[PDB]
Amino acid sequence: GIFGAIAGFIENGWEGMIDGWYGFRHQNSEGTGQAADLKSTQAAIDQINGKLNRVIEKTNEKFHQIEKEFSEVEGRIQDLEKYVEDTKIDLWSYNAELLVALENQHTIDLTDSEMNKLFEKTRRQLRENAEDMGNGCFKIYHKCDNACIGSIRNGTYDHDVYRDEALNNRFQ
Amino acid sequence: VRGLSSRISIYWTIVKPGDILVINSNGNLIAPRGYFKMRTGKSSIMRSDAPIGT
Ligand SMILES: *[C@@H]1O[C@H](CO)[C@@H](O)[C@H](O)[C@H]1NC(C)=O
Repeated sequence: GIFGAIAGFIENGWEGMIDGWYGFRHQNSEGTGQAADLKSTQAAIDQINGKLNRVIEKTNEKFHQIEKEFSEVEGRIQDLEKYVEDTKIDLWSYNAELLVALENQHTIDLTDSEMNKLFEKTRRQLRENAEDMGNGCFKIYHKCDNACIGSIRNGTYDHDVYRDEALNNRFQ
Repeated sequence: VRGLSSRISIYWTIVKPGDILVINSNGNLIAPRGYFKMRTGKSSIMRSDAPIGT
């Protein structure tokens, strides 16, 4: 993907994350656990639904048209009728092929984006209290219990509370 | 065909309001007994052996 997160610096996805599309796993003094991030899951899904609504959209309505099957050889005028239909089908076939390929490239890129946005939002929250370990994981340089982890996921983690402790651990 | 060597050829004529139909013949005329109404809309026709369902 164009951001390098999914199938990039995050080695692989999590089959055990069954209640969201993106999320956090943590390790701390009390153990390990997981949680979905709703707002990024919803972002990816909303975009994808936007794209579905545009495509699953009302088919045109046509009634009487030209004929497209013929029981007798007639020559010039039937040549035309066939060429007309064959030309339309090829054009529409091309459109459908291109559409699906563009959308799919964009779908894979936008979901990559969201993963990357969530990571960056997290990196920003932690300030000087953590280092990026390169695989999508943050080493956090202070005691960080389940509530603390919870505040990181809520967006109410106050880095100044932990700053003297983390800076001390980071630089020795 | 069904016993005959003879044929009838079918033709058509559309007469617009205000216009006037005249028919002239000294033989071989297969005459109309009147007219079909013309309408416009979503109507068409299709070739198929698929059965009809409810
Ligand atoms: C999430 O934020 C709420 C509201 O500020 C807070 O009460 C709670 O401690 C946070 N969640 C966790 C698990 O700490």
